[PDB]
Amino acid sequence: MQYKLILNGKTLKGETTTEAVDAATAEKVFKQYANDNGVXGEWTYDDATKTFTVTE
Repeated sequence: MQYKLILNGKTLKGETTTEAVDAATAEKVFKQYANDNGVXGEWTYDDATKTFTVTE
């Protein structure tokens, strides 16, 4: 359903959400968006809060 992405990058701080019924799909969306926004970073999965966190 609603997945969260937390972007904690040295030049990019922010958060966004996506409608995905699969964690891999949500990861794909977040990974694409992050990568296109110049973020590689350390990826952690906070599954309890349905959140992918990028620490750059």
